[PDB]
Amino acid sequence: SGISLDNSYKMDYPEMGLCIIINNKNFHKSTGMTSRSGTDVDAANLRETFRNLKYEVRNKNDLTREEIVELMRDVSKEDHSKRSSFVCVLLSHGEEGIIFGTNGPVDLKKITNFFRGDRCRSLTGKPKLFIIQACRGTALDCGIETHKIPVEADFLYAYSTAPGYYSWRNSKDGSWFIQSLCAMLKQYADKLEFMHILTRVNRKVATEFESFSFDATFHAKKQIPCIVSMLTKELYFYHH
Amino acid sequence: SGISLDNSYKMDYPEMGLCIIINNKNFHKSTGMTSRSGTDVDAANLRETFRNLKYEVRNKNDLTREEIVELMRDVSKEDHSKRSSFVCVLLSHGEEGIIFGTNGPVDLKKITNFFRGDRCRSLTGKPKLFIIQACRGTALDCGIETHKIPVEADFLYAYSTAPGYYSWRNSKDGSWFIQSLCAMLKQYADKLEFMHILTRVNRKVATEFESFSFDATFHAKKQIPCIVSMLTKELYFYHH
Amino acid sequence: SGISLDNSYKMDYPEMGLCIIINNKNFHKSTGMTSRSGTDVDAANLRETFRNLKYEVRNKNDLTREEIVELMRDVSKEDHSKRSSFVCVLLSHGEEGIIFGTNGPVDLKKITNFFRGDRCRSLTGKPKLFIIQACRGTALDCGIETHKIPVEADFLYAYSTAPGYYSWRNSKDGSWFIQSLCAMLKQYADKLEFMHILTRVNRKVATEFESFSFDATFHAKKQIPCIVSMLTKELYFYHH
Amino acid sequence: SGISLDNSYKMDYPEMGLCIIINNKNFHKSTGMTSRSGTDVDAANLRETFRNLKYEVRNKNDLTREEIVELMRDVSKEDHSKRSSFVCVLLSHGEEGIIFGTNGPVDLKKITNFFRGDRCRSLTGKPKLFIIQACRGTALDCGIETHKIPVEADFLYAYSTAPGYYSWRNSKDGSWFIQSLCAMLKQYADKLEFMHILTRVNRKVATEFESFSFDATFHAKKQIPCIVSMLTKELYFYHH
Amino acid sequence: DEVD
Amino acid sequence: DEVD
Amino acid sequence: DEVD
Amino acid sequence: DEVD
Repeated sequence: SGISLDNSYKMDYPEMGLCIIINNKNFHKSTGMTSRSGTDVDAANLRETFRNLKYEVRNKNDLTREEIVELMRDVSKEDHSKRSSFVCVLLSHGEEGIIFGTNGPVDLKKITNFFRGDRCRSLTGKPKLFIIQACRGTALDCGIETHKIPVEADFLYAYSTAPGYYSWRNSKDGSWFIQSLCAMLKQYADKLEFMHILTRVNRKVATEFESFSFDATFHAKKQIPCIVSMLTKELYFYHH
Repeated sequence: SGISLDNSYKMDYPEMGLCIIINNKNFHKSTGMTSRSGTDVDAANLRETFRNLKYEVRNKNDLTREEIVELMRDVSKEDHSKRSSFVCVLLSHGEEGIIFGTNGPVDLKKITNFFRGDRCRSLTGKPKLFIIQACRGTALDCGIETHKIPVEADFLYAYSTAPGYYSWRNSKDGSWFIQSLCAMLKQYADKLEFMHILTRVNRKVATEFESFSFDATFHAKKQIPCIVSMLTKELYFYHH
Repeated sequence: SGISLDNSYKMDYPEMGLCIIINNKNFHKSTGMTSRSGTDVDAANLRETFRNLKYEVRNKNDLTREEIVELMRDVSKEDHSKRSSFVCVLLSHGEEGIIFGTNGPVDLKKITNFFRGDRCRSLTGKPKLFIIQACRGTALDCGIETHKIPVEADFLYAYSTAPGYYSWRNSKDGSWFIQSLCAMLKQYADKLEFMHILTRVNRKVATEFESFSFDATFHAKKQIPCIVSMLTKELYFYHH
Repeated sequence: SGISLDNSYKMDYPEMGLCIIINNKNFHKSTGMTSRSGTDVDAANLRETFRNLKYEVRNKNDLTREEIVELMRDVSKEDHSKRSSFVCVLLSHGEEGIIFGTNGPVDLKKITNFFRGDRCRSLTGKPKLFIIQACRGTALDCGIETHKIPVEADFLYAYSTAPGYYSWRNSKDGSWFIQSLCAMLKQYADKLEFMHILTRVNRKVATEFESFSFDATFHAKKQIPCIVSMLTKELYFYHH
Repeated sequence: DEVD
Repeated sequence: DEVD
Repeated sequence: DEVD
Repeated sequence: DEVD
């Protein structure tokens, strides 16, 4: 046969893969965490978006920290041999390196570790995408006028906000990040490589959104998503 | 005129911009830090690479923590109006969020803050690239067989290793990351968008390198670089 | 400045250029040529398509052979210094190398010669596109189941059919070729290079159309457009 | 599986296909045709170029008109089921629509007809490329300062010169067109789509060559190749 | 359908 | 608008 | 340079 | 090979 290039992930397996969406809206009173109004819009937007990308979507709502860990562990034990990739979307409260279950914290590292190259062999060499809509701290952006492979390889963490910053969510339209991500995937998934789609998501969030709050401290704030890529190849959702 | 798109950074300003390379090889005895053999090869490789990209390269060697801060502050005060971008390469010892001066630590956040959208106005809306070759922790990767814009926007942090992990450097050939970055820029800077070049850098480091050490603890280890993008547009080093 | 490439035509001049559409539907009785029903749909489709591409469209209807020559000569005498390109669409009856005025033949070579690199200096080095919807002979395609530059350079002849073949036109929807060309330009002008758009036009005409005629001789026939390129650079209708 | 696109020819068949090179240098005295010095350089350049593209190259030298027809007929009768495409390169004297055998003319249409969609079924839907280095007339370019598919579909005729014009050949370096074609395929076959490679070939021939002759009539002349595409998909020589 |  |  |  |  002719010259062959290995610069893009093989996305023509019988199945695209699983898309696990963990949607935490209601938290136990004991935690003191507020309800995340608008997150259901995000969950629905994501379900439709990934359905059109041919992913086997599994929506999970209001999971405890124990349920999140159990779910991810079970999913990592499945046979992903016929799947091209794996996607996990986390919608909840959070801190740097932490995502909140309805009853408490879950170390993000604990979740992702289940899918490490040496722990989930059927996903070795395949893109493992983690889309995270959650705060990464308490800072506000005021803006400005106008042989072997690493076990950590092939992971992509699409964070909604910069490290150490709050992440914004509109109670009616959903989070700024998820709204933008779904819109860009809808328009460009059959045309652009994933990093280029995420770059347009960064531009959309950075330019089209600004907070409105009755509290001056939280008013007129901005947000820039953070793409963290350990991917080793170009990722196109389409093939042929 | 015809239809115009604003999906890529304007890289056709009179000057490409500055490329500051801070090369710390020798550390004060009082710090107890070892010399970074091979880093001069990296510094030279980078100088040649960015020279071919038409950047105004400024190589700095063995700077104290005070000198690093003073340098970055002075650079951020320059008039970058006629420059398309800004590049800063840091080669030194480090910890998560820290780069070491010859006499002590320097908060990475302190350095990058000088170039924030609201602090360095002549760089607002322009790509600010920070290439960091330094450890981000002490973990080892064992591998596996086969109106306004956010002040944090338009930054790209090209880390040599994953969060919490050591970063590898060969005493003769230089760091795995810088060797790979320069090689990919040399081959693809006039063809591919930056994120795609960095993805090939990830693949090169992840597949072509494995540590060899007399200490079993540090032997046969792997590394995956970490691309952290807050960029809002595609970045091509060429134009027209 | 950074590295510059000269692989694409500069399409960012103050004006995109003129788009002359010669629409001949009604012919003098003395010629014995039938009326070209459906050509007005083509003319309108083209006007809208090129308007969206920011071309200065000039629609001309039922021109004699003398008027065609006079028009093209006058147009070639205009100052095209501030224009990026030139487009001429010919819709009429024809033979190989001939386009028909309402009262007789016009040598295609005579028309195109007015725009030669040495005759229309303000268009030298700029793309000169000639879109021709006309027969090039009387053959039917039965199909099958499942310093200096050349004066002839920078011309692109987008023919509706293969050399020596008839060209098909639907009395209600317009010509197969123009229908397809406009549809592809509408969908891809802001994304793909011109030759790639024309290739999709070839596919659309070749696969989506088949003649229906009460005369067995003209029934179930196919058509493949013919792209004739003397262009020296990639042509994108968008810039920046 | 995920979304699939059918915009490019499948070039991943077990074999790339045949590349037939007909090299006519010496003609029978009775024809009065001069020897084509430099054509052996072209034949060798093409053999190496297509070998690197993984084509099964078959070089044929000094064939009579009967041998050319017999060869093409035999080749069209082969089973091309496991081949991705077909390439035929003709190097000889010629006129518009004619290629010369060593003892006389051969209608180009006769040769290409053997490979029509309805006559060579194992090549139906596959790209059939005809590269022709021969004159198409006697004009000189003076230049200027600074269900079913059509049986004619899926053919690409890469002519060395514009219709009605002579084609230039250097007795030492070979033809301007073949020299340029091989150079561009060598540099871009693993990167660009075929039409884009041919466009660069047009630019190279148009800008880098100018004739030098002791006869003023043939001195300081230019040439522009002519790409004639009836292809229905993008053609990349590489896959995956 | 008609021819041109 | 609310924070997460 | 020669013509074909 | 050494670590940084």
